[PDB]
Amino acid sequence: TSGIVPTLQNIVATVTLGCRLDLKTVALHARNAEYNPKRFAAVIMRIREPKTTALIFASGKMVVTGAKSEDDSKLASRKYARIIQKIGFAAKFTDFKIQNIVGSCDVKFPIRLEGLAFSHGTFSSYEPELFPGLIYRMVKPKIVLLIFVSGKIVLTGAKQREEIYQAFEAIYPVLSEFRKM
DNA sequence: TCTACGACCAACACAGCGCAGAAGAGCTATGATATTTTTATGTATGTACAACACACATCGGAGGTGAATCGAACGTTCCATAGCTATTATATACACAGCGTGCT
Repeated sequence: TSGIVPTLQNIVATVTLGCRLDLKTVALHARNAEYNPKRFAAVIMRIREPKTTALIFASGKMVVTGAKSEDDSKLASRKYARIIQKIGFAAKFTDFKIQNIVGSCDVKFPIRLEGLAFSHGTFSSYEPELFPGLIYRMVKPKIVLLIFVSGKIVLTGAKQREEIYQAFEAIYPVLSEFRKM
C-alpha cells in the first residue's frame, strides 16, 4: 500500500455535437473565441468557471481539456454546448468520452533513475540528454509514467480513475527499492 | 700609014675519041628492128561482210562520310495514397536564447 493518492490535473474528453458548425460565426459572436484557420482548423474557446478549454471543429466534434475531474469536464461540455445553443446552432449533446486522465503525485524521496532504467529496462527509457525524466510504459494497465529525481511522478494515459490509481500502486514497490541518500 | 697581026704550009706529035673491060649508082628484094594493136593481166575502189584481239567507256561492287534517323536516359507533370504537421490542457524538470534593468 501507499500513503498518498495521486491527484488529477488534466482530463481530455470529446463530445459529438452532431451538427455542421460554421466556425466564422462562433468566433465573432462568442466572447472568448479564437479562430485562426491558417494556424489551426478549429476555434479555441475557454470559460472561467471550470478553467477548461474547448477546441470546436466545423464538423461538430468537440475537445475539452484542462478539467480536474470528470464531473468538471461534463459540466464544462454542458456549458459550451449551451453556448452553442445560445449562439444559434442545433448542437444536440450525443456522447461524452474521456480519453486522457493525467495526474501527478509525489513519493517524497529521491529516486535513482539510472538503476531503475537498468533494472526494468523492458518498460523504461531514460535519456537525460533529451528529457530529465524516465518514461516508464506499464503494460497493464496502459499508463505511461514520467519519473523524476525529486520523487514527482506524472501518470498519463488513463481512461478512468481505476487505471491511474492501480498504476501508482503497482509502481510504488519498484520505486521504493530505489532511494538516494 | 704602017706595023702588029692573022692567013697559009710542013712536020709532027700529043691530045682526043672508039672500044672493051671494070665498077658502081641506083633500083629491087629480103631479113632485122622498133612501132603500134590488142588484149590481158595485174592492180585499184566503193562498200559490204566476218574473225580476232585489245582497250576503253559503262555498269557494278567495296569503302568512307555527311545527313538522317533510331533508342534511351531524364526531366516534368499528374492521380492516388498515406503519412505527416499543428493545437491544447497538464503536471514534471532542465537547457538555451532573448530581453528588461542597473550600476559599475
